[PDB]
Amino acid sequence: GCCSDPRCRYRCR
Amino acid sequence: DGKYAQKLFNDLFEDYSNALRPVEDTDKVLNVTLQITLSQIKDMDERNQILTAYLWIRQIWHDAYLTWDRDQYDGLDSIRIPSDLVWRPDIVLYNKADDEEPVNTNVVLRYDGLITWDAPAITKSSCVVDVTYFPFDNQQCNLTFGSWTYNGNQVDIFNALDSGDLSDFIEDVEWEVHGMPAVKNVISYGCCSEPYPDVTFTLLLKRRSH
Ligand SMILES: *[C@@H]1O[C@H](CO)[C@@H](O)[C@H](O)[C@H]1NC(C)=O
Ligand SMILES: *[C@@H]1O[C@H](CO)[C@@H](O)[C@H](O)[C@H]1NC(C)=O
Repeated sequence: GCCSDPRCRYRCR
Repeated sequence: DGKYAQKLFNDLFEDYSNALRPVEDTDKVLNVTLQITLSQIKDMDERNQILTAYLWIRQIWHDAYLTWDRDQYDGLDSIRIPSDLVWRPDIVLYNKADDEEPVNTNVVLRYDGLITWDAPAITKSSCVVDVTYFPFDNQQCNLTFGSWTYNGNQVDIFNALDSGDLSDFIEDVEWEVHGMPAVKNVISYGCCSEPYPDVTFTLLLKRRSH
């Protein structure tokens, strides 16, 4: 998922 | 000659940040072509299902700020540069089983902004056994590469060749290399996420006959 992807991740926060 | 190589370097890096993705317009993508050379198989660990390999990673891209007019520099069209002086695309092995010394490397920067960067790497990554396909003693090892920070609208990665480069491979004692086909995967989450690309090399090993 997006939130276990370092390119995405700080964006579910 | 060397006289002008210093002048060009100074002129190029007088106002240059190696932390800024080198595109003229910020919503333009920066394309990177990646090529993996399999130097040798250091250790195929069957008990822990971990492959340790020596690779050369060749990355190619354009830097929009590192261009020059050749006739302004006694026709100099190319210079070697320590890789850490230029912005670099930040591509890493995603399926690192390894939990963890960095090495100085050199790029070749061409007058039109094209940067070629050969760099060595020692990767450790998980493998899956296959006993179904002939000769039923198989190791399938995926090497997936992608950017640590950038999405596909910022840095997009493309395979240089259909497969890894095995022209300089050192034959392993126990394992034969059946192929190393490469593919590109682009992943989008939900309806509307931006794209997330990677390139995956599938090292197919069959146990050597003896
Ligand atoms: C990136 O590559 C694609 C082809 O794969 C091309 O259509 C596009 O124009 C390129 N973009 C830049 C900024 O070079
Ligand atoms: C290895 O990578 C290939 C290419 O993307 C993929 O199709 C395959 O399912 C992967 N295998 C495993 C076990 O992850």
